[PDB]
Amino acid sequence: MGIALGMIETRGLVPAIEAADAMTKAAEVRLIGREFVGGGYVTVLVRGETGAVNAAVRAGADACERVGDGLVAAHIIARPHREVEPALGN
Amino acid sequence: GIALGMIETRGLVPAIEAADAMTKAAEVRLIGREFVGGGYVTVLVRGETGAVNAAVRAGADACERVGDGLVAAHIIARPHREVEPAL
Amino acid sequence: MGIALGMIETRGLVPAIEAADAMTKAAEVRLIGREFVGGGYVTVLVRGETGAVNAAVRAGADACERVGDGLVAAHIIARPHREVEPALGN
Amino acid sequence: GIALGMIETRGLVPAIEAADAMTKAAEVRLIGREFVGGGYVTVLVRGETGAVNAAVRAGADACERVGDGLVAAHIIARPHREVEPAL
Amino acid sequence: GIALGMIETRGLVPAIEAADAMTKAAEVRLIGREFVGGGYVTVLVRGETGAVNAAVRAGADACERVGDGLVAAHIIARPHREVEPAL
Amino acid sequence: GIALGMIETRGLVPAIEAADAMTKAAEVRLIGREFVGGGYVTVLVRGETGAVNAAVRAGADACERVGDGLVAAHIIARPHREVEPAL
Amino acid sequence: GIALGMIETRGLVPAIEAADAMTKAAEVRLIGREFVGGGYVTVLVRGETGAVNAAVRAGADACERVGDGLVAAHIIARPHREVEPAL
Amino acid sequence: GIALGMIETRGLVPAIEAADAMTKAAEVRLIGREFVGGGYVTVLVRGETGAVNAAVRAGADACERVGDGLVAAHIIARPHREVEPAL
Amino acid sequence: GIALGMIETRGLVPAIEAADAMTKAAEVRLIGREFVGGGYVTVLVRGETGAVNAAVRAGADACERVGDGLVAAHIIARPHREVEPAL
Amino acid sequence: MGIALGMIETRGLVPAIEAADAMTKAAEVRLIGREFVGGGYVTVLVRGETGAVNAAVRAGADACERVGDGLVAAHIIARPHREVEPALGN
Amino acid sequence: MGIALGMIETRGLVPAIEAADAMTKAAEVRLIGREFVGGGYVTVLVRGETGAVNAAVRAGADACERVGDGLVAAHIIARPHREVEPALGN
Amino acid sequence: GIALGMIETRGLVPAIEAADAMTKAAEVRLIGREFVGGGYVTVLVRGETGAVNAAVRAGADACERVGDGLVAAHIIARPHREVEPAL
Amino acid sequence: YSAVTGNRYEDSSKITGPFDMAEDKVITGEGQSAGNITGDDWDRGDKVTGTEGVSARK
Repeated sequence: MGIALGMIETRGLVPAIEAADAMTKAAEVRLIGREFVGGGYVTVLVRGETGAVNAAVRAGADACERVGDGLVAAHIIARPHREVEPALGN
Repeated sequence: GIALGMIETRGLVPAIEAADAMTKAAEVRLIGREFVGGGYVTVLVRGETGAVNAAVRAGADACERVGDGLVAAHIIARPHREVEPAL
Repeated sequence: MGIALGMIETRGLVPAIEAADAMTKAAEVRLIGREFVGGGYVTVLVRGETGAVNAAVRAGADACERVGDGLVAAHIIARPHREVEPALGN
Repeated sequence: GIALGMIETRGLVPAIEAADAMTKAAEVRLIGREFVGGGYVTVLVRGETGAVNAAVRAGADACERVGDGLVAAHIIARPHREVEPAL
Repeated sequence: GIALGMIETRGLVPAIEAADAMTKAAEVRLIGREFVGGGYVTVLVRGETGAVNAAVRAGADACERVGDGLVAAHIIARPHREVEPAL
Repeated sequence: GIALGMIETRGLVPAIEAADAMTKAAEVRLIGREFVGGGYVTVLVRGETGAVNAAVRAGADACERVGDGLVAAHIIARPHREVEPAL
Repeated sequence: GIALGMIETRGLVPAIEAADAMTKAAEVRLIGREFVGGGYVTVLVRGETGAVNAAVRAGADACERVGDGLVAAHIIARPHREVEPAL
Repeated sequence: GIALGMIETRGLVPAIEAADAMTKAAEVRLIGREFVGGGYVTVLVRGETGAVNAAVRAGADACERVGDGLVAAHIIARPHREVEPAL
Repeated sequence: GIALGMIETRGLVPAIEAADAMTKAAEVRLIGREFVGGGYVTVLVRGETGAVNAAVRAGADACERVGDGLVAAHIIARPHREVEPAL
Repeated sequence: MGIALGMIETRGLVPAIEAADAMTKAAEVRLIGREFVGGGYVTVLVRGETGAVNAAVRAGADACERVGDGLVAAHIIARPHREVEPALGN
Repeated sequence: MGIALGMIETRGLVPAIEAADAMTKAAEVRLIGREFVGGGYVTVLVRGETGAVNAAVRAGADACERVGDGLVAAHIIARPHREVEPALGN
Repeated sequence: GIALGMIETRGLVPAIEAADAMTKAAEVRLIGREFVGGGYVTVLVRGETGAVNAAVRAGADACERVGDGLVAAHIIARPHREVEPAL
Repeated sequence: YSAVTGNRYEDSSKITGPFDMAEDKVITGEGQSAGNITGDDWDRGDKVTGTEGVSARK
């Protein structure tokens, strides 16, 4: 149960979906949730240990630029806070 | 078939007509009709690799001219199992 | 049981045999029909997966364009309707 | 704490960076994340006036370079009673 | 399926990473890894034709800059029944 | 048939695809794969002289581009009876 | 310890230099030494992705200037099951 | 975890700032708060390789200007068991 | 609040006159004085984040010339509970 | 039991334990002591045979100069006498 | 047995066996391996005491380079890891 | 141990003090105390490789500053089987 | 023939936002060399002696 959180922003559902696929393929990390932000923004949220999350996020960012609209944001959270956890299904 | 084809478009009308294109071009079953937001609509279909590839290519070639046209059209050959709850 | 139908007509039985040989040497396609339309038109009917059917039919077209009088068209259907199947002889 | 630290951004990677910085900097209770519509994501935390100020400063400095970026590094010190039903 | 794809490279790291791409991009069974000799390493995959070239997809653009690089990526649409003893 | 056909190429990609060309091209049985060394890979087939000749032609023009190219090709109709240990 | 760290070089000198750099710099497991042929030498470690990353950095910065030097240093983030039996 | 990260600085204030950045930057447990003498203060954190690496980099490049400044920043990944007396 | 403010000086008399400024400027209670070694002396005050900031401002502005002078005086509004063992 | 006592001291525990890890990785020797002399002088004390001690201290010098304020003293003793042994914590 | 590892790699085994002769002539080192890397690379493993292995490798690097094509790669290993032993013939 | 350590010098104070260092540094057995003539005096000790190494280190470093100085410092890790009959 | 890491690193920007990894960016004894008159065999590292800190100690 690696607490490190990766999460990727995409304009459109496509890049989000292959972003999640790349997340899973690059490393055996778990996805905690996909969200339809609205206005075409779709976001993928995955959990795992810090290094695996970093590798997976890098792979997804690599694989999403060309397909669809591409990336909107991509960054790694190493230690999500307890106060952010209620935003993740309290 | 675990092969996953999926198409994004700007408008419900091109989405559903592309779904019909998917279904008549190839004998595959679709699983998702999602409203992304802001007019973006996604369609999710399942089948074997060749069938979904041919279907998606046909739909992309027969969908660009209707409504606002395509937004994206990509397929995944062997999607991860843990992706399943996402759809 | 391959649902994708590859199927090709040509002028003369020699190009038809070219096409069938290319079918059976190209991919996982099962030839299901060899019929004589009349007036020299001969059609070959094979079944298989979409990718296999595509590759096999294109190989047949390659092997058939020059032999004899040659083919007139190459055609592949991906998700055929079950209603069309009786018209092929089931 | 009663003071309110309260922001939008476009896409919520900068939103979680804002919330994470909220926690890193000062004591603020994350009372609400909300999807405004069209992609605006609003974060809402409660805490001490100085704590809210420092946390919001950090969140603004940490969220703007990521993604589309910040929208408003705004704070209210007294959320008056009639505002609370909107929270 | 029984469609045969396979890839070579000058080295074992590009070969094994290409095999990783084979089994990750598409669900194709991996049937062999062979050292030709003098650095030529090949890897063999079987499956659906669309799935076969679907495996080759990721390998081709994953092993180009790894080590000495890709050597060959040609695939077979169908091997003959007596090719297997030489496999 | 005792007629011999055998060809050499750099890398096993052209080797196997040319063996496939031979076994779709004429009545030849692949009696040998040999990793000669230094990337050289050779295929040996029994067969009738006309068949094995057509097969060696097919293998020759199969990998003009496959892999990095041919190395050699030819035909033997009657090897000496004592060359079997070399076979 | 599923992360698959991986090094190639020319000869065992940089190879075992990389190997003991692996096992001494980080607390990870070396699973394999292989001789590709033609001078290319193969070392395969397993461990946590961060631990594997640190180890491979250590070896790649320690073994390049000894002997003929490094050739292929690369690691796998999420290795697939299918390749492991072929290891 | 078994990975040890650890830093000195001149002055206790930068030391605790660095350890604070340790304990929020990544999931890590800190084990040592040692007064070297003459002003050197050492912080010892324990965790997995990726977490300790990221945490140490963050704390170091955040503590460079804090107070008098850091001392050293390099981290070992897989410490030998023999460092038990350092506990 | 929960904020911990810190002061560092070359010697303890400036440090504790700064601590007097701490506890006499704002409603903040100091939890500790620590002799680092080699003359470095730190004082750790506890209280509300705004109070802590104002107190630290006052002490730093008071104690530039006192003794040999200041070294470090920065604050964290939310030091971790994990820092408490170091407190 | 390698009676040869190698030992080195430096500025702070980062270079000290980096040298310790270098000694225990490059050589198979047992370190016996970590001492705070005072004023930054921190010392590592290891036992081993003469060749192993030599290799360990060479590795420590190589890996310790480029970290922190660096190594200071890098000499060893090959055959420590019994009377020094109580000074090692007996 | 002295775990200290000396290994010398050369192009062709004439310099490899010159290095081995320097090994077995210099110090108490036993050659534990004579292996052919592939493509002409030949390398030799000896094991012994740290100083003994160091002196032996010194002699090899003094008498190996100018023999035919000569030395290509040498080194010393001080305290080899336990997990390396499987790669050393187990 | 069959390692031989040797020192030549001009005089006996250098020789005897060098031998004292020889035996004090590590366990080595003095075997030869030979007066060459013409002022040359030599000491030969027996011990294992590392012991002789460090011992001759200490012996030279104790003897250098006596008389005209040490003439030759030399050791062998193992003399041949055929040297000692003329020891 | 015989005339790069290949990791999570090659992701150009990437930037999860919170995550930085900014800490990467990377003889005295008792007369060791004093006894350099020592004749034939010796400890130390004349050359090609990898594990003595040269590219090793890092």
